[PDB]
Amino acid sequence: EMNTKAAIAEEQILNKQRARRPISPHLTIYQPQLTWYLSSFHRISLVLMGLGFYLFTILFGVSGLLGLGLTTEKVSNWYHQKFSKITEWSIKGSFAYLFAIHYGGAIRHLIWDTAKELTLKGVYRTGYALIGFTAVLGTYLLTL
Amino acid sequence: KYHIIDHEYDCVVIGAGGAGLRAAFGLAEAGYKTACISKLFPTRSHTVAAQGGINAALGNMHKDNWKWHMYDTVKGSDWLGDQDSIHYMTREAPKSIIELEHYGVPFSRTENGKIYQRAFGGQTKEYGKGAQAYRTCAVADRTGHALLHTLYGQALRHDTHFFIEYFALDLLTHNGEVVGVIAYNQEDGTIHRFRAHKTIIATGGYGRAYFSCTSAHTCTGDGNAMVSRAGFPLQDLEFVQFHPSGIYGSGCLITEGARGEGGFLVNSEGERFMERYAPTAKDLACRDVVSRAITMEIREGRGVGKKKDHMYLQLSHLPPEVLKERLPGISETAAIFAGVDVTKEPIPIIPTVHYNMGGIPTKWNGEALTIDEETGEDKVIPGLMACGEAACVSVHGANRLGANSLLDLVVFGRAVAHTVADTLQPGLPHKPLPSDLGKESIANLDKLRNANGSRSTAEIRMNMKQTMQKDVSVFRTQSSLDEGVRNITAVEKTFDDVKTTDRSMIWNSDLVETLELQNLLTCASQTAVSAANRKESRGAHAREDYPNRDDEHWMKHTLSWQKDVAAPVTLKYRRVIDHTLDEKECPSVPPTV
Amino acid sequence: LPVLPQKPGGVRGTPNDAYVPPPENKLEGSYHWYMEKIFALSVVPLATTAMLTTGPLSTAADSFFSVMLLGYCYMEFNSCITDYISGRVYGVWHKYAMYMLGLGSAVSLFGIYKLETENDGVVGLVKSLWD
Amino acid sequence: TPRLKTFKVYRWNPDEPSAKPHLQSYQVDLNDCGPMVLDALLKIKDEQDSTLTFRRSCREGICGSCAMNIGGRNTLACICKIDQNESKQLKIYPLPHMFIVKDLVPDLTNFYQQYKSIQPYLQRSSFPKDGTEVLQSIEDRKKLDGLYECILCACCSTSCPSYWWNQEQYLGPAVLMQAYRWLIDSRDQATKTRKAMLNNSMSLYRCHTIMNCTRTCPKGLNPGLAIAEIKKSLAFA
Ligand SMILES: *Cc1cc2c(cc1C)nc1c(=O)[nH]c(=O)nc-1n2C[C@H](O)[C@H](O)[C@H](O)COP(=O)(O)OP(=O)(O)OC[C@H]1O[C@@H](n2cnc3c(N)ncnc32)[C@H](O)[C@@H]1O
Ligand SMILES: CCCCCCCC/C=C\CCCCCCCC(=O)OC[C@H](COP(=O)(O)OCCN)OC(=O)CCCCCCC/C=C/CCCCCCCC
Ligand SMILES: COC1=C(OC)C(=O)C(CC=C(C)C)=C(C)C1=O
Ligand code: SF4
Ligand code: F3S
Ligand code: FES
Repeated sequence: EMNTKAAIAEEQILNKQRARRPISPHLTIYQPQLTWYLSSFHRISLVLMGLGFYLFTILFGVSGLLGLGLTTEKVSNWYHQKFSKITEWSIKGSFAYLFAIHYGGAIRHLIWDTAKELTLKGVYRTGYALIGFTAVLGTYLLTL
Repeated sequence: KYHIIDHEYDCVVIGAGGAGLRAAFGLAEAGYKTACISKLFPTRSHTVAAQGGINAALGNMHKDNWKWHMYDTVKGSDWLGDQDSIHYMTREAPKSIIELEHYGVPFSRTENGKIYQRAFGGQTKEYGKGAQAYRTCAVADRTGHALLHTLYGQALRHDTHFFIEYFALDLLTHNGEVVGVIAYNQEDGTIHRFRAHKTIIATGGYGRAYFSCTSAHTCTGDGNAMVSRAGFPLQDLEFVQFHPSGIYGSGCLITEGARGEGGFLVNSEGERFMERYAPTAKDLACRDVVSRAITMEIREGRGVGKKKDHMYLQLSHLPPEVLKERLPGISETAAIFAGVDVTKEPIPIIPTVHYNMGGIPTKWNGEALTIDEETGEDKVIPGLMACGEAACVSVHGANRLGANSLLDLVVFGRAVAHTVADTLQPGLPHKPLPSDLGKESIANLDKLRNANGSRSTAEIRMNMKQTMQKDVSVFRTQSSLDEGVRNITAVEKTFDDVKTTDRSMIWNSDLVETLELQNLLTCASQTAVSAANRKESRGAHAREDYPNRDDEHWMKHTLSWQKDVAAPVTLKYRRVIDHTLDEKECPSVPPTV
Repeated sequence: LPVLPQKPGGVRGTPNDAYVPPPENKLEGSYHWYMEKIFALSVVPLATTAMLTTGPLSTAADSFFSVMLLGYCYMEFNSCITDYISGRVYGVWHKYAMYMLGLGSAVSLFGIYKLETENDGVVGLVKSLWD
Repeated sequence: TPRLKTFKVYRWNPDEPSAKPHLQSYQVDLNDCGPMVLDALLKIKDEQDSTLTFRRSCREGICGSCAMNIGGRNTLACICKIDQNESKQLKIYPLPHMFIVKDLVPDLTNFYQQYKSIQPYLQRSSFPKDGTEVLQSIEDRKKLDGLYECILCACCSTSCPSYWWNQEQYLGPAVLMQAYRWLIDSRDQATKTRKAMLNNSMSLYRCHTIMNCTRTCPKGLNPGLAIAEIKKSLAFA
């Protein structure tokens, strides 16, 4: 029955050619813009910070099931050796800026879901008010 | 050699423009199996680039009678329009734009919830003796844009079998009647034989035969060459329209509504064109008066511009409220290809080719026409119809009014769907035909694919384009037109040694551009010979050696035959129709000056 | 990770074979958007009033903080599963990686119980690693 | 005296599919050229290598066929102007993360199947009796400004990272603005059916607000604010 044996005879010639097609490049050619860099940092910072929140609560959670008796001073003193004093400031310094760019980013992402400041002038003026706010509060936690 | 896939449908439609889409869900709604074969995606055609309106005698700015709208169509056509097709388009104009808004076209609205109408040029109320009337019924400057995006969405509601990105090569014929088309798929390179009962051609006009035009790149003549290659005539091919306003160099079009609400043609001296050399005492006339006004201004000595071929259109006099609400898309398309804004300084203007009123000779009800070679009387072609800009119903005649060609697609694309349902019964076995139907269209695809010659296909396309800009122009005599038929014949004899460098079949965009050139030489070599056999001057066809309209000898359209390229063209004539559908509803108008 | 057989070229069929949408499942639709915007409207005030307080934070001022930080970090990792370990391309290993945020994170709520009772909250552990 | 600018165009050929895709270098004279990029791609195909295939129809920027990735950003070639500096080269690419067909021609087939699934037509169930049009006020006509004039070029969809991975399920920014165009149409009284095919896991809630959408739109529209109002209307029901 034509228009039915004419459709299966079309998919056979086409699916053979659709499997030899390549994918055009997506990363490593696109222009680095402010709308994506400052919203890819927002997920990298929460993943690295959230992994530490999970790694320190399972370690205090497997000690309750399997009785080992871990306190804060039992694990704070262990972290204070095994690393150099330069290396500790590399962890204390990087985790402060990743907290500052996510604390300001979560206030940026709350005005955005109430349909406010989503034009192209409101995206670029609250991205400079997030980069500058990051350097203020990021250094503020290294002194304190 | 190849492999050919066979389909079976009740009706096939070539083209997915504003006319082939309206004819597609008119038949799929009535209970048929339609197939809309297209070369581009449907909302990528040429009717997306219209910044005008669609005329309707709705009468929501003032009182309006339809019969007033009939009088401006036939008077502005120099009495060559068939008044039984002027009567049908104009009477069914209010019924067909209210129905167009029930599909979901967002129109500009007025202070009570009614459709907003503005003024174009050529249309006046009280039977041509009165003030200018408002019958345009438009979105702001996306009237053609919002027309495709609504007609394509309504064609997804009913089952219309789109075959997107197919190049339709020829027609299939069997003893004087047609049975369907043979198309070439671009995505994988298979030839398709569509068998049909009625086939409809809505493939748009040809503008790319000329050097600088306002048409698209894909706006070649592809249905007018499929018809004449089968032995059927083409009608009124000598009447091409030259727009008064177009961007210098490239050919982009600023809107007809730029001179609609405030617009001044400014020469080198800076005076409005009302009198003293070219025009009549009214500004914004039809596009044969004001386009013959400009091309004779730069020739006599009033040379504005840089190389003394230019014009200015003033727009600083308007308020800035008009330049954002009523027309925002003209503010941007003049500051890119020219590089000048629309609020302080005038933009460049050059007359270029706009519209083509020639095509398939067609009745008022959509059926195509031919003539009997012994009696000279009309005779329909069985199984073939036409609509749109590739069809000459002669609702425009020799000069097309503003905003009347978007009403051609909606009305006469709808009348096509009514004269199939009153003529065919859904579903009826197809005739057994030979196994080699469409074999001369495969060997013509297999000849241009393996081309080995001297001249490339973009070198013959420049010899054709510059010849028809020199001879067949706004001012022509019978000493340059006799040369123009002699130079367009010397070009067509060099198509036999074309060169093609791409031997693939998946997206061969070099085989298509040399198949769009074979299609364009057939419609170009008939525009040249049939313009050199009209010894009068009416409409957009002006002759400097015969400058008087001849309403006693030359009240007839022409009919041009040409089987292939480098073949002799013969001409015959048919009488215009000067009586309406019902003489009791409206009377037929008599020809005046 | 085992990959299911995919569609040959991204698509299947003609352009006029429309996409068939999944049924309305507003528990993981409109109701999932609430729990992200509730857990984010109750962390940024409680992290603001945890940097202006010099000492540790109260017991009841940390058990609200330690629970709203769990769901805010759980809805974040739920978005990195659906985007990357998806069901079109990995199949049953979308559910197996979604159960490791189950009984691999419900015992991270018992770890809160070892911090609100025997120690001084989670704000006392991160202020004493000296950040 | 000529001035030569060097172009670099992404090339593939489906007749010999075993070879990898690569960049080919062409030398375009800038003196006898046009200002735009499509005036320099059409100049190559006439006076040079003529197997270079691409899509073009109107040269104006109103249809949407010439959408490619010129210089990093997604734009239309009819309008993207060539920088008149011969020392700097230009790189042209197809739309990112798309299965290309021949050279610069991406398979936009999944983009047309998703546009059909949002039902882009009016679904009114009652019309006036006198035979005139259905009423709509002027202030309810300004709701559609900025939405009804999208040209379906898919430069916004193939700039979204969350559409690069999940494009077989997530509708993308170009299609979801064309569902918001019918949602706030005041004469479209069937609106509960439209806000029920978006209420699943991956049709609308894969947007994260990485607004490349609004950034790269050549017509100046805003498909990132339009997604944030479908979520705002799916909640307060
Ligand atoms: C060019 C133009 C026209 C225009 C205008 C402004 C410009 C720049 N402004 C107008 C205005 O203000 N008012 C008005 O009334 N008209 C105006 N126009 C004219 C109007 O746009 C045309 O009359 C109209 O566009 C004609 O539409 P039609 O449907 O007749 O033709 P199309 O839009 O070109 O569509 C053709 C379709 O057919 C397909 N095709 C072509 N060749 C083939 C082959 N060989 N095989 C298969 N399909 C084919 C095309 O791809 C398209 O789909
Ligand atoms: C289970 C615990 C492990 C949590 C994960 C491991 C560490 C990662 C925590 C976040 C990354 C680094 C942020 C930590 C910086 C904040 C702590 C700090 O800066 O120390 C000083 C600073 C001030 O000390 P004062 O005594 O008041 O006065 C200064 C001395 N005169 O301490 C504070 O009180 C800052 C308040 C703590 C802020 C963060 C607390 C919660 C962090 C847990 C993980 C967060 C996950 C997601 C949070 C982001 C939400 C937007
Ligand atoms: C949230 O926004 C983004 C993503 O979401 C789909 C990504 O996966 C990626 C790719 C992966 C990472 C983490 C950069 C990009 C580029 C991005 O910005
Ligand atoms: S929203 Fe803009 S970029 Fe996206 S398809 Fe429409 S016009 Fe193109
Ligand atoms: S770029 Fe994509 S991720 Fe969302 S904000 Fe726009 S649809
Ligand atoms: S061709 Fe219309 S935008 Fe490039």
